[PDB]
Amino acid sequence: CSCQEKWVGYRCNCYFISSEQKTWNESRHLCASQKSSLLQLQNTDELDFMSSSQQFYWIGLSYSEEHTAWLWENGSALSQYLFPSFETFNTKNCIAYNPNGNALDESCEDKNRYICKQQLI
Amino acid sequence: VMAPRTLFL
Amino acid sequence: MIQRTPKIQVYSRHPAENGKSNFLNCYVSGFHPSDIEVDLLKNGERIEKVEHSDLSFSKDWSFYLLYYTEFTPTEKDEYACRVNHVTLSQPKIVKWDRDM
Amino acid sequence: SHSLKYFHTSVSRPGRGEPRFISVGYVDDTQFVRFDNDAASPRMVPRAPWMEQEGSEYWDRETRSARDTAQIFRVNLRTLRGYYNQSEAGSHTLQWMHGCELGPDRRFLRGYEQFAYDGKDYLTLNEDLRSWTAVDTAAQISEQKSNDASEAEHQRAYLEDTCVEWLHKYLEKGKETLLHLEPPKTHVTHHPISDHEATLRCWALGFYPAEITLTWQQDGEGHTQDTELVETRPAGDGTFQKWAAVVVPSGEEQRYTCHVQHEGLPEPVTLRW
Amino acid sequence: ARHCGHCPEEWITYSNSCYYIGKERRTWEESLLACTSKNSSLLSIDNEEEMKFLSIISPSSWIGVFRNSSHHPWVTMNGLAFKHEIKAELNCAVLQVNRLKSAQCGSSIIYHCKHK
Repeated sequence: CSCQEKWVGYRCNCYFISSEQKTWNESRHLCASQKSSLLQLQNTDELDFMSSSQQFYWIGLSYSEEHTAWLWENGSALSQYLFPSFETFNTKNCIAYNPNGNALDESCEDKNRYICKQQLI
Repeated sequence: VMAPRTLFL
Repeated sequence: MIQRTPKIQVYSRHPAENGKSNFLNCYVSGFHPSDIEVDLLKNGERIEKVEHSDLSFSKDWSFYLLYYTEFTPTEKDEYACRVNHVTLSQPKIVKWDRDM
Repeated sequence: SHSLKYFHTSVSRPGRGEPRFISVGYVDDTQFVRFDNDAASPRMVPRAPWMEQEGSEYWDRETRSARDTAQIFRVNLRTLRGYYNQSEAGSHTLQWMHGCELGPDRRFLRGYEQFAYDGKDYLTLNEDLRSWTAVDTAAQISEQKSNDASEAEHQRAYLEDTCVEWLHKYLEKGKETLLHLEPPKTHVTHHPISDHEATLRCWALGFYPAEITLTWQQDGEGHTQDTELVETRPAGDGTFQKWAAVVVPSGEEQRYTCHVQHEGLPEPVTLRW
Repeated sequence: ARHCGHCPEEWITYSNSCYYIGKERRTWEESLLACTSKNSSLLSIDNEEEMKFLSIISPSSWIGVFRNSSHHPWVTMNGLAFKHEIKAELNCAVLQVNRLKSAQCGSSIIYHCKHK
């Protein structure tokens, strides 16, 4: 297991925490061009080292109208006890995580800090 | 400048 | 849940001289629920271009706003401010006496 | 004395999404910068003409905080509503206020910081700026959430260092107006009530340090019976007004004399009418 | 449940060097001890670009930079003259939001450990 230079490495994952403020749309592509996905969460401990952090980060999660529900990048289920207000998020708007557990449903055309994610071989 | 950091209550 | 009651002061920015340019002020103070409304009235008619100060709170969390406009005082013209808020069971219209 | 007081207000709107978040920074008694997510500019803007020549570097870095502060406060306005087991369709207010003060020596004199949930003080940074104190008997959680994760240290930093430094950086930029002591234009106005009673009102006009103290005193020692006083009010251009009144026996008004205690004046002026 | 083989389990890898993230309130002395009880050193700052990173990870930390008395030059562990700007009875430095500050060595702060 090893990572890229400006990248941080936890449990054989390469994480890219953002310097800049960008669109939800834009950030996805920007992860893609650096061969990673927009942060899909496992659980609370998958960003433990970043506990303190006070910034808010874009995550790879949208609401499409196949399932009338929140699905990830891959299209997997949202753990209905990861985000407590999962039945509150405005569908028009996008989610934004913070390693204190909290989420913010927010205007997708808005500009936030963001995380990319890599993994195994 | 304002405080660079707040509290999570 | 505190509900503080707004203290209204209505005044002229400079000594009330007739004919010459002046500013009319309404300064509400010491109230806490933020959703307050203010209007300045020429002969009972609300003036449209009223400008307000950016919301700020004092030492005790009570709020204060300032409301001004260009005008011209006269002998036969009487100006007044009117504040509608969450504590007042009905709006409170306080008149501008040139000596206050 | 000089201060760099900031004022943050967040109001939760169930029918909208984002809560209304407003910021205002104060050098002594001038609001110079503000922030509002409701305007057609969700960035930090200048009010006082002496910030106009400040570049991007600064504004981006302050908007960075404002915006972020709103998001962190959004979450508290939800976290707090949990603690209080409050109805989700209620309007609520969370206010944050912090300030650093200089003194005679011109370096750090004292600091402070506190939070408040709907008009009731919620949290307060101690005089020693090292540990948070729970105000309301339901704040203990937010206390121990912050005491444990060393946040005081970061405020001890801003207050004793960052705030301090920028006060001095701002005062050098507004030197010619912020440090320009303005004396109050003082006169007495006569007003009758009946034949046996009348009101003498002592006027103060246009003074820039806001703190003032008007007094009514009779031919010497000076009583304060049937006196009246008002809230020091702002001009509208960045000065201050205040008047002091008293009920006086019609005919012999000279018996009562007025005194003005102000910082800008050399002499506490006497007024006669 | 596999982690990197060049560092311990709950550790993070940035630039050829592992880190330990604190979450514990301890004193400079102890902070140096605890790190050395883990085969590594106390957090040293290399570049003014590691520094931006290190604040987005965890914002307060003791750094391997101290004075002896109030008036001596600031020194690393190596005993080398420290080459970064660092701001009465305070003698150990801390990292706080992308600047280095002087702190009371008895203050109970968070420590991060660093490798090679």
